[PDB]
Amino acid sequence: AVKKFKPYTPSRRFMTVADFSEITKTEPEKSLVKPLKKTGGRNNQGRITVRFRGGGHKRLYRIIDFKRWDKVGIPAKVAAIEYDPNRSARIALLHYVDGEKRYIIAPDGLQVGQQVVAGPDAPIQVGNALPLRFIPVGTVVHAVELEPKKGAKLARAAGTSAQIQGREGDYVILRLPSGELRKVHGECYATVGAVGNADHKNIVLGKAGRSRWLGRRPHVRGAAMNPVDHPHGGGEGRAPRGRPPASPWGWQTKGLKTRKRRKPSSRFIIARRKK
Amino acid sequence: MKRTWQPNRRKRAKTHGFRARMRTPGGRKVLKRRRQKGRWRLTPAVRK
RNA sequence: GAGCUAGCCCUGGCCAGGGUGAAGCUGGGGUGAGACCCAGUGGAGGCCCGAACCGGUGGGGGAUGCAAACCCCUCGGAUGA
RNA sequence: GAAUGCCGGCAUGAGUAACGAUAAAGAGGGUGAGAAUCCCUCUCGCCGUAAGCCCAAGGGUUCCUACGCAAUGGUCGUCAGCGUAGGGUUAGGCGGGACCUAAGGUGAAGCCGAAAGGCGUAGCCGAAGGGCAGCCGGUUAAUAUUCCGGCCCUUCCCGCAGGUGCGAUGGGGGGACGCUCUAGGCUAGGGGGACCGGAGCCAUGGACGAGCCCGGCCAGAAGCGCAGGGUGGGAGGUAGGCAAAUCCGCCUCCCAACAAGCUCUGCGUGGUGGGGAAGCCCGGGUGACAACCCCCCGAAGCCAGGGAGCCAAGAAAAGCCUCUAAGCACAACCUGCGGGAACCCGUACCGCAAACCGACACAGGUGGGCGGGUGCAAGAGCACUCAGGCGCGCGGGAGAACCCUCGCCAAGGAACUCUGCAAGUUGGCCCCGUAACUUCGGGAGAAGGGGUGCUCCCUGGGGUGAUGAGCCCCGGGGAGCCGCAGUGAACAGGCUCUGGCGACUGUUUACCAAAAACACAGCUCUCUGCGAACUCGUAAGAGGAGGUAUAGGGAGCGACGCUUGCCCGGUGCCGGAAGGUCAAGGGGAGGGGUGCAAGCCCCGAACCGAAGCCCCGGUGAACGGCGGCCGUAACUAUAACGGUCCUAAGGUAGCGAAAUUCCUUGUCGGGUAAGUUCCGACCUGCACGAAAAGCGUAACGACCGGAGCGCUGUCUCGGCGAGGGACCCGGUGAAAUUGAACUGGCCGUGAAGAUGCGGCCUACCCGUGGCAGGACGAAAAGACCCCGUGGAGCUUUACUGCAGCC
RNA sequence: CGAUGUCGGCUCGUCGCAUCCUGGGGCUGAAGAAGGUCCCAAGGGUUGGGCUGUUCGCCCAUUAAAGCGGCACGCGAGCUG
RNA sequence: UGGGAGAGGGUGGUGGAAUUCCCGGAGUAGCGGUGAAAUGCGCAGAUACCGGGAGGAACGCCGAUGGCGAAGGCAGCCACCUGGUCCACCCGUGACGCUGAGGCGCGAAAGCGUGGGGAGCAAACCGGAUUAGAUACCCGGGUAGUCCACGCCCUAAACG
RNA sequence: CCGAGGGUAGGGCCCGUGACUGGGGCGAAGUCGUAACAAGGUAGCUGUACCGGAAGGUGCGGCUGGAU
Ligand SMILES: CC[C@H]1OC(=O)[C@H](C)[C@@H](O[C@H]2C[C@@](C)(OC)[C@@H](O)[C@H](C)O2)[C@H](C)[C@@H](O[C@@H]2O[C@H](C)C[C@H](N(C)C)[C@H]2O)[C@](C)(O)C[C@@H](C)[C@@H]2N[C@@H](COCCOC)O[C@H]([C@H]2C)[C@]1(C)O
Ligand SMILES: [K+]
Ligand SMILES: [Mg+2]
Ligand SMILES: [Mg+2]
Ligand SMILES: [Mg+2]
Ligand SMILES: [Mg+2]
Ligand SMILES: [Mg+2]
Ligand SMILES: [Mg+2]
Ligand SMILES: [Mg+2]
Ligand SMILES: [Mg+2]
Ligand SMILES: [Mg+2]
Ligand SMILES: [Mg+2]
Ligand SMILES: [Mg+2]
Ligand SMILES: [Mg+2]
Ligand SMILES: [Mg+2]
Ligand SMILES: [Mg+2]
Ligand SMILES: [Mg+2]
Ligand SMILES: [Mg+2]
Ligand SMILES: [Mg+2]
Ligand SMILES: [Mg+2]
Ligand SMILES: [Mg+2]
Ligand SMILES: [Mg+2]
Ligand SMILES: [Mg+2]
Ligand SMILES: [Mg+2]
Ligand SMILES: [Mg+2]
Ligand SMILES: [Mg+2]
Ligand SMILES: [Mg+2]
Ligand SMILES: [Mg+2]
Ligand SMILES: [Mg+2]
Ligand SMILES: [Mg+2]
Ligand SMILES: [Mg+2]
Ligand SMILES: [Mg+2]
Ligand SMILES: [Mg+2]
Ligand SMILES: [Mg+2]
Ligand SMILES: [Mg+2]
Ligand SMILES: [Mg+2]
Ligand SMILES: [Mg+2]
Ligand SMILES: [Mg+2]
Ligand SMILES: [Mg+2]
Ligand SMILES: [Mg+2]
Ligand SMILES: [Mg+2]
Ligand SMILES: [Mg+2]
Ligand SMILES: [Mg+2]
Ligand SMILES: [Mg+2]
Ligand SMILES: [Mg+2]
Ligand SMILES: [Mg+2]
Ligand SMILES: [Mg+2]
Ligand SMILES: [Mg+2]
Ligand SMILES: [Mg+2]
Ligand SMILES: [Mg+2]
Ligand SMILES: [Mg+2]
Ligand SMILES: [Mg+2]
Ligand SMILES: [Mg+2]
Ligand SMILES: [Mg+2]
Ligand SMILES: [Mg+2]
Ligand SMILES: [Mg+2]
Ligand SMILES: [Mg+2]
Ligand SMILES: [Mg+2]
Ligand SMILES: [Mg+2]
Ligand SMILES: [Mg+2]
Ligand SMILES: [Mg+2]
Ligand SMILES: [Mg+2]
Ligand SMILES: [Mg+2]
Ligand SMILES: [Mg+2]
Ligand SMILES: [Mg+2]
Ligand SMILES: [Mg+2]
Ligand SMILES: [Mg+2]
Ligand SMILES: [Mg+2]
Ligand SMILES: [Mg+2]
Ligand SMILES: [Mg+2]
Ligand SMILES: [Mg+2]
Ligand SMILES: [Mg+2]
Ligand SMILES: [Mg+2]
Ligand SMILES: [Mg+2]
Ligand SMILES: [Mg+2]
Ligand SMILES: [Mg+2]
Ligand SMILES: [Mg+2]
Ligand SMILES: [Mg+2]
Ligand SMILES: [Mg+2]
Ligand SMILES: [Mg+2]
Ligand SMILES: [Mg+2]
Ligand SMILES: [Mg+2]
Ligand SMILES: [Mg+2]
Ligand SMILES: [Mg+2]
Ligand SMILES: [Mg+2]
Ligand SMILES: [Mg+2]
Ligand SMILES: [Mg+2]
Ligand SMILES: [Mg+2]
Ligand SMILES: [Mg+2]
Ligand SMILES: [Mg+2]
Ligand SMILES: [Mg+2]
Ligand SMILES: [Mg+2]
Ligand SMILES: [Mg+2]
Ligand SMILES: [Mg+2]
Ligand SMILES: [Mg+2]
Ligand SMILES: [Mg+2]
Ligand SMILES: [Mg+2]
Ligand SMILES: [Mg+2]
Ligand SMILES: [Mg+2]
Ligand SMILES: [Mg+2]
Ligand SMILES: [Mg+2]
Ligand SMILES: [Mg+2]
Ligand SMILES: [Mg+2]
Ligand SMILES: [Mg+2]
Ligand SMILES: [Mg+2]
Ligand SMILES: [Mg+2]
Ligand SMILES: [Mg+2]
Ligand SMILES: [Mg+2]
Ligand SMILES: [Mg+2]
Ligand SMILES: [Mg+2]
Ligand SMILES: [Mg+2]
Ligand SMILES: [Mg+2]
Ligand SMILES: [Mg+2]
Ligand SMILES: [Mg+2]
Ligand SMILES: [Mg+2]
Ligand SMILES: [Mg+2]
Ligand SMILES: [Mg+2]
Ligand SMILES: [Mg+2]
Ligand SMILES: [Mg+2]
Ligand SMILES: [Mg+2]
Ligand SMILES: [Mg+2]
Ligand SMILES: [Mg+2]
Ligand SMILES: [Mg+2]
Ligand SMILES: [Mg+2]
Ligand SMILES: [Mg+2]
Ligand SMILES: [Mg+2]
Ligand SMILES: [Mg+2]
Ligand SMILES: [Mg+2]
Ligand SMILES: [Mg+2]
Ligand SMILES: [Mg+2]
Ligand SMILES: [Mg+2]
Ligand SMILES: [Mg+2]
Ligand SMILES: [Mg+2]
Ligand SMILES: [Mg+2]
Ligand SMILES: [Mg+2]
Ligand SMILES: [Mg+2]
Ligand SMILES: [Mg+2]
Ligand SMILES: [Mg+2]
Ligand SMILES: [Mg+2]
Ligand SMILES: [Mg+2]
Ligand SMILES: [Mg+2]
Ligand SMILES: [Mg+2]
Ligand SMILES: [Mg+2]
Ligand SMILES: [Mg+2]
Ligand SMILES: [Mg+2]
Ligand SMILES: [Mg+2]
Ligand SMILES: [Mg+2]
Ligand SMILES: [Mg+2]
Ligand SMILES: [Mg+2]
Ligand SMILES: [Mg+2]
Ligand SMILES: [Mg+2]
Ligand SMILES: [Mg+2]
Ligand SMILES: [Mg+2]
Ligand SMILES: [Mg+2]
Ligand SMILES: [Mg+2]
Ligand SMILES: [Mg+2]
Ligand SMILES: [Mg+2]
Ligand SMILES: [Mg+2]
Ligand SMILES: [Mg+2]
Ligand SMILES: [Mg+2]
Ligand SMILES: [Mg+2]
Ligand SMILES: [Mg+2]
Ligand SMILES: [Mg+2]
Ligand SMILES: [Mg+2]
Ligand SMILES: [Mg+2]
Ligand SMILES: [Mg+2]
Ligand SMILES: [Mg+2]
Ligand SMILES: [Mg+2]
Ligand SMILES: [Mg+2]
Ligand SMILES: [Mg+2]
Ligand SMILES: [Mg+2]
Ligand SMILES: [Mg+2]
Ligand SMILES: [Mg+2]
Ligand SMILES: [Mg+2]
Ligand SMILES: [Mg+2]
Ligand SMILES: [Mg+2]
Ligand SMILES: [Mg+2]
Ligand SMILES: [Mg+2]
Ligand SMILES: [Mg+2]
Ligand SMILES: [Mg+2]
Ligand SMILES: [Mg+2]
Ligand SMILES: [Mg+2]
Ligand SMILES: [Mg+2]
Ligand SMILES: [Mg+2]
Ligand SMILES: [Mg+2]
Ligand SMILES: [Mg+2]
Ligand SMILES: [Mg+2]
Ligand SMILES: [Mg+2]
Ligand SMILES: [Mg+2]
Ligand SMILES: [Mg+2]
Ligand SMILES: [Mg+2]
Ligand SMILES: [Mg+2]
Ligand SMILES: [Mg+2]
Ligand SMILES: [Mg+2]
Ligand SMILES: [Mg+2]
Ligand SMILES: [Mg+2]
Ligand SMILES: [Mg+2]
Ligand SMILES: [Mg+2]
Ligand SMILES: [Mg+2]
Ligand SMILES: [Mg+2]
Ligand SMILES: [Mg+2]
Ligand SMILES: [Mg+2]
Ligand SMILES: [Mg+2]
Ligand SMILES: [Mg+2]
Ligand SMILES: [Mg+2]
Ligand SMILES: [Mg+2]
Ligand SMILES: [Mg+2]
Ligand SMILES: [Mg+2]
Ligand SMILES: [Mg+2]
Ligand SMILES: [Mg+2]
Ligand SMILES: [Mg+2]
Ligand SMILES: [Mg+2]
Ligand SMILES: [Mg+2]
Ligand SMILES: [Mg+2]
Ligand SMILES: [Mg+2]
Ligand SMILES: [Mg+2]
Ligand SMILES: [Mg+2]
Ligand SMILES: [Mg+2]
Ligand SMILES: [Mg+2]
Ligand SMILES: [Mg+2]
Ligand SMILES: [Mg+2]
Ligand SMILES: [Mg+2]
Ligand SMILES: [Mg+2]
Ligand SMILES: [Mg+2]
Ligand SMILES: [Mg+2]
Ligand SMILES: [Mg+2]
Ligand SMILES: [Mg+2]
Ligand SMILES: [Mg+2]
Ligand SMILES: [Mg+2]
Ligand SMILES: [Mg+2]
Ligand SMILES: [Mg+2]
Ligand SMILES: [Mg+2]
Ligand SMILES: [Mg+2]
Ligand SMILES: [Mg+2]
Ligand SMILES: [Mg+2]
Ligand SMILES: [Mg+2]
Ligand SMILES: [Mg+2]
Ligand SMILES: [Mg+2]
Ligand SMILES: [Mg+2]
Ligand SMILES: [Mg+2]
Ligand SMILES: [Mg+2]
Ligand SMILES: [Mg+2]
Ligand SMILES: [Mg+2]
Ligand SMILES: [Mg+2]
Ligand SMILES: [Mg+2]
Ligand SMILES: [Mg+2]
Ligand SMILES: [Mg+2]
Ligand SMILES: [Mg+2]
């Protein structure tokens, strides 16, 4: 997991890459890919609305099945485990005995050639999807819907996972990857297991070009700009912030909470995130 | 060195052309003015 | 007004030749098994030398110019952000 | 009569600078009123990964011919991209359209917006991407994959034969894909041949030769051959592919498998049709019944959708094949053959440039393809040269200063100077050899060396082929030869030690700064639970992201190593259901105006009453800050120690005269003959110090210091030489500037620096080449400075307001 | 202030004399030699380096001596930067 | 061959007590702390008490002068994997033995790297007190660390 | 041809010396505290870590060479 390189260039000395061990098929399912429109950080007005985006590798989007509750009871076999450039996790190829093929994000431990299935009667086994109501308390879980039938929303990043802390009426108490304690409706589906590729965060990009390959253009510090451009702009020689550190748009960027006060979902967050 | 006028017939027609002018309210007032002035051509010539 | 310029998007194209010789793999040695070491194979890299191409470091010339930024000598990159 | 006035005319500078790359010219013969300049011939030179050829943009008749020379042409002109006229561009197959989709654009549905308009699913448009049928030669003054010839092919319509469950905008397959590296076999292209064809040639000492010189092919249907690509066959089940499905997907079984078969391309052959040199004679004719063969080299191109490896994980849609649906199965489709039909637009010419973009016939800029030969290790590098194209649209002289570009130089060798700036030196390949340090890769081409040609002899291995010859490719040893010199020309690093800064490759002020600045992997803080935060938008809607805390925003810092101390009083931010204040609103004690009154109307106390602020806490990789005086040791000096004042706390590790040190060239040491710089130390740090990070750090650097070796015209100190100018003659002929001028020196004077006033002195009239002291020389209504209740960018705890948020 | 280009260097000089040297001289606490001090004198001369942008200055090695100053802190339509 | 004892080792699972936090209730004027105090927490409702939840670390009694291991060391319970060892029978091989420079491996705690984890504890640090001072002992806080995985470090009054 | 050696260049070992700097030893009657020896007035020693004018202190683990 995570391969190193000998320092035969300045950049190889620190660069690391994934081991790609679990990957078993190296070209995507043609029936399940569609062209991804690279945005460059621009919106329909043509304006950069997220800065420092663009110019990365061409990618094809793999259609992922974030519902799984639309094929209740229909088992499937894990046919392959593949690279997906649109997310940190790996994806798994399912051959349903329907003959339908679908993609899911690969949980940790899921072995090619096993069966998976979804529904209240499903075995509490890695890769199976159940309504949260029916998963035993204490089970680690991933790809969790937030509202029933609206699609897997929580814990789909490499290595992430929620845990079931308890049950309260129609709502189960989840410990999200943030550390937040949230109530999620019991009818919401979730896949037992943690997301695989947990070594994803131990990758060292190694050089600037690697960031360029990911579609990540250079980020320029406020301090390096002029007052026209940024609160931190200007000054003769270097300058400290000289004011509470701020974004380009003037709002404070150290500590200033920004979650909407009167949001209706506050009724469902028990404890804000940890650390 | 590379100067500013790099002619391109498609670009010229799709930027200043008659149909480009008629799409937008500012563009139709250009044509309106240029008639009132009596311009011999309301629009740049481009040989297509 | 983005036919200059700046960024992004889509679709194409281009980068002589030469050098260095990563992982891996194979054989051998090593060991309880290993780690590992040796050779061969291999052909990695914002790797090296250098045209095209992209630049514009230093100096000279030019200065009612060949030119409203050019010329010469020199110099940077040249599979990559 | 003045406005650096406006328009126009004409002067001055002036027969002055210049006439646009220093690739280069000379003569002869034509033409003509006229010729350095046009035509022809011979000689000479220049480009040859181009300065040749073919496309695409753009340009728009510039193309071809005839007749012209006023202007355009930097001179000339008989010439021309100029003037006049006439002529010239031919396609089912090439390009685009009648096909497809990409970003994007537009947009029935729908959404949004005072209006204008903004969004937006399907659909539509949209190309240098996908798809699709023409190759070779000939012909014109000028077009040709277009005309003609030969041999091929496509689609549509109709018909005929055979065949089949036919039928689609619906389902499915396919199309359909990256980067690097790369196999086999071909082809393009090329080298050689003592073989084949050819008009000739024998010079000037030799050669009648296995001599020299020239050429030795191109296209081609079926078929066949070689080399590749693609592709399992069958059955049963079936709940998925939004109807259906015999297809596709999934499961099971049998058979075949690294083949074969089928199929598709490439190449070869191929009926046939073309081409065909030097030389000689006048673009042509002959050469010629031209010959058309053998060997070698050989792609980056072809087979191709080949193979392998890698991570950053690599369009779509149609054509095409398959499946069925309505409907139809006298139809329809498939296959073959036949006849018919096959439209629109482009087509001249320039196209790295005199026709494009630069006001110019402008040393600049402009995408793709071809780009031969020899040698130099390779190559598109370098020199020469083929095909082909040019000598750059002023010339002739002269042989001054001076300037440019260039060559050489005695002795010295950085003494030059801010600085080795500049220019030397070094320079390719092979081999020997190569240090500190290090992150073990590097440093490294370290440093420093030796070799390098030609001849003869012996010999090892590979490719091709046959295992052989021949050809070609890597080598090994031995003996010699010549010169000053053998990468004999051309292209091709000077090196070392030591500091600062930045880790690094990158990036930047287009047009004075490339850097130590920006970025950068990496570290930390912070926000964000998803209709996320954040951004753009009045909105709808977008981006974020078809992502989901290993994610996304923001901020600092900036590989890595070792680290990052104390202060939460103030500001910020976070937490705090109490308290205090607090607006609209609730409340209505108590008043007031008015009316005959019922009433109508106005004011209004306590009290209830949000955020915000106050208040209580937390918080530094949040904004930030991190003391003073006095005393004290058994020589002196210094002060571990003490006293006291203040603070929120009094700067810790490390570093230090520093990119920071004022005094300052601090002091001491090193280097030098001498060192305001440099390096190493000391520490009374004017005024380092820990993520505006502190201290280090291998490697990297067109960064900035210091030193040394090498070598030099940088210098002592200059000399000579070359070419392009300057100069003279012929042709063409600007410019800024200019109150007018008959425009001297000194000493004075003058608004305080006088050609112009005074006094003296000096001086015949006018030029030409030169030099720059003056004309407070030119240029630009001073950028500095001030003024203006002139302007703009920027900031904030200035004022006031607005967005946004609460 | 409708512009008088601003340090220093280089180059090129020229002038003043309050003279650094060389020439002439008086006084000396001048034995000689070598000095001191003042007077006359501007004809000529007045070095090469290290350091720093430097002028200046310090230093090395010499010298007869290593003078001071003016010329828009002489001299950028002469160069440097 | 048959047996036996054991905190010997490794992997995973899991059980209760306790501490801390958080929610709910009930309740009031103090709590805590010491030599005595102060700091601290507490009318914004603490302490004490009940129920609910979260999380981490350590395993009470058994337990001993005990057991195991070569040493360092090892203690809830369970399963798997695995080492040493003792005894009985006198069955097998027939000196196959002892030691052991180098080598290799293991090696408490602290410490280091990369992730996690973080209740209690607690270097550093802050505050209270003491004191001449108090960079200490004592008290209120408190960060690394203590815990897990992987990799290092290789020390010891590593002692009988 | 070899060849003393001379020259150019780069390495290794040793010695002497160096502004300044690090601790060490020693030195009749210096300054600061009082860490250790008694339970030395906090049992001591310890490996390590961090801190502190200084002895030392504190954490974690160990030892008794610990008083009762
Ligand atoms: C190459 C030719 C251009 O001249 C120059 O560049 C000169 C070197 C330029 O000087 C440079 C170089 C300089 C170092 O001084 C020598 C610097 O001081 C001035 C500022 O700028 C002239 C002297 C320079 O003039 C000097 O300017 C400074 C400010 C004041 C001087 N004055 C003191 C004499 C004057 O001589 C100017 C300003 O450059 C000349 C000015 C006439 C034109 N300036 C530029 C355009 O700017 C105009 C003003 O707006 C910026 O172009 C000029 C003039 C047209 C020229 C003549 O074309
Ligand atoms: K100023
Ligand atoms: Mg690595
Ligand atoms: Mg390594
Ligand atoms: Mg993987
Ligand atoms: Mg598709
Ligand atoms: Mg998008
Ligand atoms: Mg759009
Ligand atoms: Mg728009
Ligand atoms: Mg933005
Ligand atoms: Mg962007
Ligand atoms: Mg993801
Ligand atoms: Mg993945
Ligand atoms: Mg819900
Ligand atoms: Mg990382
Ligand atoms: Mg990417
Ligand atoms: Mg980034
Ligand atoms: Mg980035
Ligand atoms: Mg940045
Ligand atoms: Mg800035
Ligand atoms: Mg800036
Ligand atoms: Mg702006
Ligand atoms: Mg602003
Ligand atoms: Mg601002
Ligand atoms: Mg600022
Ligand atoms: Mg700044
Ligand atoms: Mg500053
Ligand atoms: Mg700045
Ligand atoms: Mg500030
Ligand atoms: Mg701010
Ligand atoms: Mg949260
Ligand atoms: Mg440009
Ligand atoms: Mg123009
Ligand atoms: Mg253009
Ligand atoms: Mg066009
Ligand atoms: Mg076009
Ligand atoms: Mg265009
Ligand atoms: Mg238009
Ligand atoms: Mg438009
Ligand atoms: Mg008209
Ligand atoms: Mg118009
Ligand atoms: Mg364009
Ligand atoms: Mg290249
Ligand atoms: Mg290259
Ligand atoms: Mg080489
Ligand atoms: Mg090799
Ligand atoms: Mg391999
Ligand atoms: Mg290299
Ligand atoms: Mg090299
Ligand atoms: Mg240049
Ligand atoms: Mg130079
Ligand atoms: Mg210029
Ligand atoms: Mg040039
Ligand atoms: Mg290079
Ligand atoms: Mg008047
Ligand atoms: Mg005028
Ligand atoms: Mg005027
Ligand atoms: Mg005028
Ligand atoms: Mg006028
Ligand atoms: Mg007129
Ligand atoms: Mg006029
Ligand atoms: Mg005139
Ligand atoms: Mg004249
Ligand atoms: Mg003149
Ligand atoms: Mg001129
Ligand atoms: Mg010229
Ligand atoms: Mg030239
Ligand atoms: Mg001649
Ligand atoms: Mg002639
Ligand atoms: Mg005539
Ligand atoms: Mg003529
Ligand atoms: Mg004539
Ligand atoms: Mg001619
Ligand atoms: Mg034109
Ligand atoms: Mg004419
Ligand atoms: Mg004429
Ligand atoms: Mg004429
Ligand atoms: Mg005429
Ligand atoms: Mg003319
Ligand atoms: Mg001209
Ligand atoms: Mg024509
Ligand atoms: Mg045709
Ligand atoms: Mg039609
Ligand atoms: Mg309108
Ligand atoms: Mg509209
Ligand atoms: Mg369109
Ligand atoms: Mg289209
Ligand atoms: Mg097309
Ligand atoms: Mg076609
Ligand atoms: Mg053909
Ligand atoms: Mg059929
Ligand atoms: Mg059918
Ligand atoms: Mg179909
Ligand atoms: Mg695809
Ligand atoms: Mg494509
Ligand atoms: Mg790649
Ligand atoms: Mg061929
Ligand atoms: Mg050849
Ligand atoms: Mg079915
Ligand atoms: Mg004939
Ligand atoms: Mg190519
Ligand atoms: Mg291909
Ligand atoms: Mg599409
Ligand atoms: Mg019928
Ligand atoms: Mg039509
Ligand atoms: Mg044509
Ligand atoms: Mg060119
Ligand atoms: Mg070209
Ligand atoms: Mg031309
Ligand atoms: Mg121009
Ligand atoms: Mg010309
Ligand atoms: Mg040839
Ligand atoms: Mg070569
Ligand atoms: Mg010429
Ligand atoms: Mg030329
Ligand atoms: Mg003459
Ligand atoms: Mg002359
Ligand atoms: Mg030249
Ligand atoms: Mg010579
Ligand atoms: Mg010389
Ligand atoms: Mg020298
Ligand atoms: Mg020398
Ligand atoms: Mg020097
Ligand atoms: Mg000089
Ligand atoms: Mg300089
Ligand atoms: Mg060379
Ligand atoms: Mg070495
Ligand atoms: Mg060394
Ligand atoms: Mg070194
Ligand atoms: Mg070093
Ligand atoms: Mg090394
Ligand atoms: Mg060398
Ligand atoms: Mg030799
Ligand atoms: Mg020879
Ligand atoms: Mg080189
Ligand atoms: Mg930098
Ligand atoms: Mg750098
Ligand atoms: Mg660094
Ligand atoms: Mg960095
Ligand atoms: Mg590069
Ligand atoms: Mg610039
Ligand atoms: Mg600028
Ligand atoms: Mg500019
Ligand atoms: Mg500009
Ligand atoms: Mg420049
Ligand atoms: Mg700069
Ligand atoms: Mg640079
Ligand atoms: Mg920058
Ligand atoms: Mg930066
Ligand atoms: Mg960096
Ligand atoms: Mg870092
Ligand atoms: Mg972090
Ligand atoms: Mg906005
Ligand atoms: Mg999206
Ligand atoms: Mg280090
Ligand atoms: Mg504070
Ligand atoms: Mg506070
Ligand atoms: Mg505060
Ligand atoms: Mg502040
Ligand atoms: Mg403060
Ligand atoms: Mg510290
Ligand atoms: Mg200093
Ligand atoms: Mg100092
Ligand atoms: Mg100093
Ligand atoms: Mg420093
Ligand atoms: Mg500085
Ligand atoms: Mg300072
Ligand atoms: Mg100073
Ligand atoms: Mg000094
Ligand atoms: Mg010295
Ligand atoms: Mg001092
Ligand atoms: Mg800061
Ligand atoms: Mg700072
Ligand atoms: Mg800071
Ligand atoms: Mg370094
Ligand atoms: Mg280094
Ligand atoms: Mg650099
Ligand atoms: Mg640089
Ligand atoms: Mg010279
Ligand atoms: Mg000459
Ligand atoms: Mg004459
Ligand atoms: Mg004339
Ligand atoms: Mg003329
Ligand atoms: Mg007058
Ligand atoms: Mg007059
Ligand atoms: Mg006169
Ligand atoms: Mg006066
Ligand atoms: Mg006067
Ligand atoms: Mg006069
Ligand atoms: Mg007068
Ligand atoms: Mg008069
Ligand atoms: Mg008078
Ligand atoms: Mg007078
Ligand atoms: Mg007079
Ligand atoms: Mg006179
Ligand atoms: Mg003259
Ligand atoms: Mg003058
Ligand atoms: Mg003057
Ligand atoms: Mg004047
Ligand atoms: Mg003047
Ligand atoms: Mg003047
Ligand atoms: Mg004005
Ligand atoms: Mg003014
Ligand atoms: Mg001005
Ligand atoms: Mg200014
Ligand atoms: Mg002023
Ligand atoms: Mg005022
Ligand atoms: Mg006023
Ligand atoms: Mg004002
Ligand atoms: Mg402004
Ligand atoms: Mg303003
Ligand atoms: Mg407003
Ligand atoms: Mg906000
Ligand atoms: Mg002035
Ligand atoms: Mg004027
Ligand atoms: Mg002026
Ligand atoms: Mg004398
Ligand atoms: Mg005398
Ligand atoms: Mg004199
Ligand atoms: Mg001065
Ligand atoms: Mg000085
Ligand atoms: Mg003077
Ligand atoms: Mg004066
Ligand atoms: Mg002046
Ligand atoms: Mg003065
Ligand atoms: Mg002065
Ligand atoms: Mg001056
Ligand atoms: Mg100047
Ligand atoms: Mg000057
Ligand atoms: Mg002058
Ligand atoms: Mg209270
Ligand atoms: Mg109360
Ligand atoms: Mg917890
Ligand atoms: Mg016990
Ligand atoms: Mg025991
Ligand atoms: Mg027996
Ligand atoms: Mg250990
Ligand atoms: Mg013991
Ligand atoms: Mg001798
Ligand atoms: Mg004593
Ligand atoms: Mg003690
Ligand atoms: Mg004691
Ligand atoms: Mg005590
Ligand atoms: Mg003690
Ligand atoms: Mg004690
Ligand atoms: Mg102290
Ligand atoms: Mg302590
Ligand atoms: Mg022990």
